[PDB]
Amino acid sequence: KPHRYRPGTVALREIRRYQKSTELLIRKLPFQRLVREIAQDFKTDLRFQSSAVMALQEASEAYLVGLFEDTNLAAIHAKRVTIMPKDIQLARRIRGE
Amino acid sequence: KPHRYRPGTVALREIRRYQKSTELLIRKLPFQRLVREIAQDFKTDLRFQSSAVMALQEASEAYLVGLFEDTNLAAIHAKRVTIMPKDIQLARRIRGE
Amino acid sequence: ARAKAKTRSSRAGLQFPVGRVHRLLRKGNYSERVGAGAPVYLAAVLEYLTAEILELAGNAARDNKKTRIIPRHLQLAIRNDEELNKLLGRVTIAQGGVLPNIQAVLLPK
Amino acid sequence: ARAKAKTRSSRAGLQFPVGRVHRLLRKGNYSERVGAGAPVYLAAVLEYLTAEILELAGNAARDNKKTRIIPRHLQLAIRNDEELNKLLGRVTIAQGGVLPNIQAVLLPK
Amino acid sequence: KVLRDNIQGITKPAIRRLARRGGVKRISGLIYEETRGVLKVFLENVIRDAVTYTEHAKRKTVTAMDVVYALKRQGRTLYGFGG
Amino acid sequence: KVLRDNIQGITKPAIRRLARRGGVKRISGLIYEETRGVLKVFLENVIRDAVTYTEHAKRKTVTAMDVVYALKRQGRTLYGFGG
Amino acid sequence: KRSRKESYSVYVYKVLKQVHPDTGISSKAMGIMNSFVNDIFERIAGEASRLAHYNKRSTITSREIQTAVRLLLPGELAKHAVSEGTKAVTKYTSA
Amino acid sequence: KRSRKESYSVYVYKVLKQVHPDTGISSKAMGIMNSFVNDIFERIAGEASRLAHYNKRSTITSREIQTAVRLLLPGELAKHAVSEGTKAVTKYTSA
Amino acid sequence: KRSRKESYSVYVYKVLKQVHPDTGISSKAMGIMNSFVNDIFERIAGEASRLAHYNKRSTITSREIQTAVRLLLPGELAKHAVSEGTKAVTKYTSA
Repeated sequence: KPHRYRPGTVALREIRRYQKSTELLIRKLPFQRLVREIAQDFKTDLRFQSSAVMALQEASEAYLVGLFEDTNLAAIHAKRVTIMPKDIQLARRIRGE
Repeated sequence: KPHRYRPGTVALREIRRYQKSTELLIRKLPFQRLVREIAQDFKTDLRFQSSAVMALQEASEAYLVGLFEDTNLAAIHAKRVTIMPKDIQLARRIRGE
Repeated sequence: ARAKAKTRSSRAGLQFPVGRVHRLLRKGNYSERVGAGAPVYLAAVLEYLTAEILELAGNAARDNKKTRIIPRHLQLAIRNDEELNKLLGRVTIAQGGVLPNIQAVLLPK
Repeated sequence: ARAKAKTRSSRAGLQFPVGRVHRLLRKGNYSERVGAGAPVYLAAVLEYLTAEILELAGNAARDNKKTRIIPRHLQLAIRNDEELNKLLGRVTIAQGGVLPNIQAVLLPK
Repeated sequence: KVLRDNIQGITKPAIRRLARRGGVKRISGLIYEETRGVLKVFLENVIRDAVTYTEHAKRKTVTAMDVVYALKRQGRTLYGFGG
Repeated sequence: KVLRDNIQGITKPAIRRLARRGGVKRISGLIYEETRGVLKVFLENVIRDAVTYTEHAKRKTVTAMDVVYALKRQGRTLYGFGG
Repeated sequence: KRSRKESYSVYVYKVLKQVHPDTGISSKAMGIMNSFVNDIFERIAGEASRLAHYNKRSTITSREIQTAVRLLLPGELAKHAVSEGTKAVTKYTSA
Repeated sequence: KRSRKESYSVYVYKVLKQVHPDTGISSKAMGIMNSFVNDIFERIAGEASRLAHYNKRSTITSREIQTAVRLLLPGELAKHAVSEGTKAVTKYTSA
Repeated sequence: KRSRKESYSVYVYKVLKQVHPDTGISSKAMGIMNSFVNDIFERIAGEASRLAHYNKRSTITSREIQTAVRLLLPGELAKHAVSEGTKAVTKYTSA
């Protein structure tokens, strides 16, 4: 019988890895593609310095991380361990959005 | 048999009454005693304009009702109607307090 | 033989004082140089903002059968538009109260 | 004919440039006139701030057995100090990550 | 002259009124002292700012405009008492 | 030239990785599209500010210091990009 | 007599009198209006100074405060306020 | 040929060698430090500017800067900064 | 050698530019606008003539023009149009 961990043990393992880690978690080239796509809506023919795109990527990553830990606080507050979208709307609406 | 409202009925009538109203909720003189008590702990013999007290008051009920609106939202997020100290702690932590 | 002293607020056709706001930017320490059209633009945008919020305050007062504005009208005016809420998310109004708002689960069956 | 030029940072015994920060205040449009001791005081305040945060960063790097400071070490320095975190709750550090932080209920048993 | 206990001056019925303004349906008994602590934290956080402005102004009396500054520094700007 | 549907370019496992860094151990499958929407709104706000800054710069190319101006004016200040 | 305290009340009376000739004013609400206009004035002036710094421009003109209004004030009021301000500055351009 | 760009690399480097003779830096960490020092300088200077506004003083002094530091910096960071700045002001006055 | 026929193309083109700098116009749509402005102008002018006739006034004044604006234009269009015309005649009075 091939080896298989129980669920969550693996999850805590990459929790430890990725919370230890420092690098960006999302793929780069779709992030330039997306920022070009959405900046296309406001003004035409925009050119992007790679440093600006990286700074946007880090800001987005930190904003999402803060949102996710707030939803963690909300989820453990509701005596559950699995997050649901109303945690996200709650966290944003308490935050002021 | 004397009339007696079911629990929550007078509470909701209080909700409507105090939410339509704008007049003050904190007795101003014990509050002013608390203000002078905290003030003399930092600098002695401080004197207060009445408007300074008033503003300190308006701001405090503003901050508190912000917390209880957040508390109500997080409490109905928690499938309860009674607020508990962990909820106010949660609201302060989500606000970054 | 000087021409008659006519005013820049009237020159822009506007009610807010162009000269006072210009002076207030000059000694408000935002730059050593300032253009002439900037206080005109600034007076215009504040007049538009006061005009729309005073429209909302007037309708709120008339709906409550009051011919004099109260800060409760101001609070009801600002909070009933979401875009002004994004303008005024962190702003406290004295004696304003809050919107009449009950969570639906709090209501009885 | 002329005295030897002596730097004002050496007069204050500080590493941060008194003259540069003084010039930055003069072109920073904060006041029409600046007192002489205010940039000295500000440079001392900043020098203490950078000194303590660099001490924390060096201690954190020595914990990681690295002789050169890393943005990860900087994030560890900011978030493991409560008082600097209260100073800098709203800041984002590039490539910094977050603290190792697992909620107790998330652990097994 | 000196004061030692005025946190209880924010009475439990007053906190109940505050909760009714916030839309709170049911209030636990443990809420009140916590609200006293949180209110104490906020008022001390703003009044240290206020006393800082008053000592910098070389005044001995606290003015309202300094309190307005003290609230707007934490981004909790209160309208109507400026000027 | 025209790009149409890069919103799903933020893949599901990337969101799982971000939740891992967020400290989430268990993530619902109904999470990802709202997180895409929230990221979407946030990026709209910041790049709208960014293109406003850049259009004031009379430049056709967005630059990094303009982006970090947009973030600090939005209250999410960035370090490490020429600030 | 006491030294002058300059304020923004009477202009609010004039603009309301244009938009609503009939209504009255309470004084603490009038103070709330003064706080509103002073607050928005400080926000726009700070953004104007910041943008004049970033483009290294010595001069506060209408064009960068237009940029600042597009930054701070959102959406519908932003574009309409831009409209009235451009109308006003063109009228002042015609003296 | 390019135009010279201002930095705080040498001062932070001297401070690091003062507190830690044996430690190095990464360039990304130095970028964070430049953003840090510029940010704190902007915060304190703008806060002092509005203090100069509020007392109607057109002159900014180290008293104002001290007020801003006590106002903004939480805890004993403020009083340590006041002590260091006070020592610096005194030994600058003597020199 | 020719004789002019007057039109409203220049004014509608200008006000189109203040309301929308970036939009064009077709000439037949401008003919539609010419018919629109002439038709509304003749309606208001004829109704103004009848109002002047009813109260035996030989002078046409802005008051009955304002009356005719309430008379023809329904509700919202009427109240806002009265507002702009009122503020406009205030500037003309001050001129």
